[PDB]
Amino acid sequence: FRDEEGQDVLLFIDNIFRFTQAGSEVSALLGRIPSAVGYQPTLATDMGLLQERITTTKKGSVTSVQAVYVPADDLTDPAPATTFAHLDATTVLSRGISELGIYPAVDPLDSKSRLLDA
Amino acid sequence: FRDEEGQDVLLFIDNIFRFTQAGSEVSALLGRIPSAVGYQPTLATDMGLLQERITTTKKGSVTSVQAVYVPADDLTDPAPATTFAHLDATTVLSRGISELGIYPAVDPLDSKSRLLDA
Amino acid sequence: STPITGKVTAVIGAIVDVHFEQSELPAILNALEIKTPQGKLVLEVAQHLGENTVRTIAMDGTEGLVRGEKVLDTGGPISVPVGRETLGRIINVIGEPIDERGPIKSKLRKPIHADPPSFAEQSTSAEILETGIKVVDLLAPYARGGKIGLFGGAGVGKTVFIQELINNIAKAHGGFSVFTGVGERTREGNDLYREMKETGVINLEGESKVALVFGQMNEPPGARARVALTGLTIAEYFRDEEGQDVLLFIDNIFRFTQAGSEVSALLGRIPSAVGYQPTLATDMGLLQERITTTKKGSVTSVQAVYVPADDLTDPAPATTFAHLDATTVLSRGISELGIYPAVDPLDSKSRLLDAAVVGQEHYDVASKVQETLQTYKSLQDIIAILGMDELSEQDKLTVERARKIQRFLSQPFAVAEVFTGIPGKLVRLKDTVASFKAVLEGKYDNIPEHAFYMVGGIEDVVAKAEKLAAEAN
Amino acid sequence: WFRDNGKHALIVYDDLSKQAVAYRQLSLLLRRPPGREAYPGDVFYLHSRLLERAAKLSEKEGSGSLTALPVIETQGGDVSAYIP
Amino acid sequence: AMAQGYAAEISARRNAMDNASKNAGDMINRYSILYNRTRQAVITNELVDIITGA
Repeated sequence: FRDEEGQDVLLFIDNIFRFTQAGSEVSALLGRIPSAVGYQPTLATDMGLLQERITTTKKGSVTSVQAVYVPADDLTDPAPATTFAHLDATTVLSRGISELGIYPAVDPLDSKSRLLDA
Repeated sequence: FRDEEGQDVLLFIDNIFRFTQAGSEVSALLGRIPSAVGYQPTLATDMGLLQERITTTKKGSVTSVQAVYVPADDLTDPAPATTFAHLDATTVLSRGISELGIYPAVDPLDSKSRLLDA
Repeated sequence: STPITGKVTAVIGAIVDVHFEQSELPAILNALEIKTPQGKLVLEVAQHLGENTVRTIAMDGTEGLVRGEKVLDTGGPISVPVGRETLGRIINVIGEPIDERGPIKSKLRKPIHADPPSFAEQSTSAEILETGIKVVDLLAPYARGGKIGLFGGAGVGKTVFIQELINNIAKAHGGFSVFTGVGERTREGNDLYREMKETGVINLEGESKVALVFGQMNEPPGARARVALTGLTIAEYFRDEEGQDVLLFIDNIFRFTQAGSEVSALLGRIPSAVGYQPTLATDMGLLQERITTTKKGSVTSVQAVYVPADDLTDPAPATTFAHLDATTVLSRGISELGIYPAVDPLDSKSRLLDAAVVGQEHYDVASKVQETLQTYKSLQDIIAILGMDELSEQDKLTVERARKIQRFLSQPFAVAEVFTGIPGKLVRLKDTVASFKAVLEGKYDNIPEHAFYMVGGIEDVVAKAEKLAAEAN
Repeated sequence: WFRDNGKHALIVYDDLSKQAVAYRQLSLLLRRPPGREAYPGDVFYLHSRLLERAAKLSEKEGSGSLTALPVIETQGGDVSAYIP
Repeated sequence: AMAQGYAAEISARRNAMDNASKNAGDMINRYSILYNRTRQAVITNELVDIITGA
């Protein structure tokens, strides 16, 4: 849609972590030595390929909003941490303020964006 | 004694954790992939085989005062965690109560039994 | 004779596999050699894999290697040129002078892999070694043949302590120290060499008192695990053939342990506790057992120890703790604000500080000094709050006396002559204990506190007080 | 020997923690599965078989005795670690 | 009377704060030991798991 039609599309992915989880799912049976805390050794390269296939070109624009599930609400897990480098305006949602009643649940501090400047 | 004699038997052991420990001992040289924290893969199955033969057994009855050693005072160790499910009346004997000087050092907040119903 | 030759079969990272012929395989830990255009790539045999193939670890960068290249067996382990000619030269793990001041003219050539002296040859008496530094040889004295652990940091004069120790040991008995820069940063190394030349310890035209062996941090793993052995061989030769009380300085024993763990992973051994080699204790004992006192002479090691994550429980720090005797925790700017040595006497401890070794009087004075300092530190809080009034007369006396002792811990350094202006003094341990007990008795309270600052012997305290009086009135 | 010859003996096992460390090194050099803190499962069996060889004998054997004094270095002042 | 009560209350508060200080210090020591043990145990866990991966 972006290239041939020259149109601005809205790529709405959900739970992109599931792709890397599926990769680690068959990594062991493929005959690959597991990486740290049981992920595939090649997660960074494949997920980088997938993410850099998501970009705004000079032929058209794509607006991507994808949700990233953090395993056991840990931001230091390799998958979400490595995804962080691929996202312009990260909007991290925090559990604590969610049980505090603020159901929008966007963390006022940790959620940061590149577009915020004078 | 329960079957041929038809008597109420009162089986006593000193430590059932040693059984699983010896199973882990023989498992490594037996040629099986190690399980969690270096236990035998056939932990639950073998322990259930051992502890299911001990049962009330319509023609007769048995009481068995089991005894378990927790490794490094870890209640989450796989062997104690697995043997929890096959016991109705339990007694944890927490150490903190022991250094508090209250002997027996049983923790009243974790003893727990099925018979405690109105 | 016919040289032992073979062909390279595989280079996997730093690990190099070489196939030999029948009845030609050397023993492990032996040195191998290939002709590369750059220089000499040397391989230490680690394991025999059967079929006349040996697994070796490279001491230098293995780049541009081709299967089927010729190799030659030296015959034994890596042999370092050893002798009095090493003093003043920069030598590496393979025994090649990287000082480019000509070849090494040492007549002897000893392998780096040797055995510790047998039980009979071990000295049966715990001996004391004078350090020159007053606070060091009074409150945390060094063991003759000990395993002193320097718990310092950055900007604490860790080096200047080292040169002062080298100068003091050279003057005192026979000291020809050997500095082993395991994992040298090659910038600090160049600065250290320049400081050696400036301080006069290294005399290019004259005679030097220290040999600078170090493998830089950019070297492949294993060389960083063998530079310590090379330096230890040098020190052992200087001890077993000259009877001197040699010193040995380790850049970071933690780096040696990290290299040892690194080597084991490359071979294929399972890391034991925390990414650590299964032979951590064995390697530590092998390194630290040859550094010991014998019937002929003694060798004392001063190693700098880094504590990972500030965790005293980490396996490598504990394994090093197995062999320390005494320790020196250089104060991170605590005593550096003021006292130049900055050794933090309330943290640096020693196992030999007992009446059976240092004498009853030495134990007494050291104990009184440390307890006075502890009480003064405990009262410092209320001193900061109110001042000097809230303290009782004996509390005030103890506080003032402990302040005098803290000022008197300082000592001018013979390697700091060029630094500010002050003539360093080799205060003997007997003079140190006499001076400190004289201050302890309490007959020198009228002398001001600054008459102990940057001062050695107690007669120097008296002289400084006299000159203060002369310049006053 | 003394215990079975009717005499009484004192034996001090200084630093059996380093004994366990050496056994761990031997086991992992033998490609044995690591356990809790990578100690092989037979660390308990080692100390067990080692210590139980010291007890008082009855009168019929000769009433000999063997007293064992193991030394274990707890690291951090904790007696709740695996080897301790 | 109110001045004396003020002084006594402040003194008791100072003593209570000192007691809480030493109790917090003991708690700090124990939990530092526990944290070091926990980190060592967990890192052993991932190392042994990755070893079993081979």
